[PDB]
Parts: sequence; structure tokens; C-alpha cells
Amino acid sequence: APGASIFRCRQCGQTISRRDWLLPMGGDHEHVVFNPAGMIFRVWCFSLAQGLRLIGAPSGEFSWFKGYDWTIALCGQCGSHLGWHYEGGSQPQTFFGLIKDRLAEGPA
Ligand SMILES: O=C1CC[C@H](Sc2ccccc2)C(=O)N1
Ligand SMILES: [Zn+2]
Repeated sequence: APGASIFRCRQCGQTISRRDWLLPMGGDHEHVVFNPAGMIFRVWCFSLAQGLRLIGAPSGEFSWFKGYDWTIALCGQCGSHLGWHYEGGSQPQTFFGLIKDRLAEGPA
């Protein structure tokens, strides 16, 4: 009976990811970053996620991860901005960077 297995959208409960799917990019699953508007994000990298809606086409502009282009990832249910999908890179080609305080962790 693990209580810390699944990540859900904090705003609505949509199923998003799993602790088992955390990915240590450059040796750490956690990356703390700022956007050009100075907003700080505590980003957890995941190999896999579900329940999102990826908006638009990828952009390399101000990518926090060398070699990757990003797309905005909304909660597919409620539209909350949960993070970004990264693509176009190498080892791995793709991953998700999700904003940890916009998720809730809980049982399977
Ligand atoms: O890797 C990323 C994801 C998107 C954000 S936000 C951004 C806003 C305007 C232009 C370019 C990026 C960022 O800075 N870096
Ligand atoms: Zn949601």
C-alpha cells in the first residue's frame, strides 16, 4: 500500500505521472530554473507522463536543457500549466519537465 506512487494534477486530480518515472537529467531529477519574466520553477524531470495537452509546436528559445526544444504542457483536464515537454535532443530524445508544486503525490 504505497502512498507516494502516482502524481496527479493538484487542481483537479487528473493522472499525470509516477515516482517510478522520475528521470535524473545531468545526475538530478530536480532542476531549479527561471523564465525570462523571472518566475522560479522547481522542475522535476520524468521520462513519461500522461493526461497532459501539449500546446503548439516546439521552440528552442531559452531552453533550460541543452539540445532540447520545448512545448507547453497543460493539464489535459483543467488547463493548469503543469510544465513542458522536451524533444529534439539526445539520450533521451524526449522527456517531461513538470512543476513539482503543481502536482499532488499519492497512492496508486
Ligand atoms: O525551457 C524553458 C521552457 C519555457 C520557459 S519560458 C519562455 C518564455 C518566452 C520565450 C522563451 C521561453 C523557459 O524559459 N525555458
Ligand atoms: Zn488539472
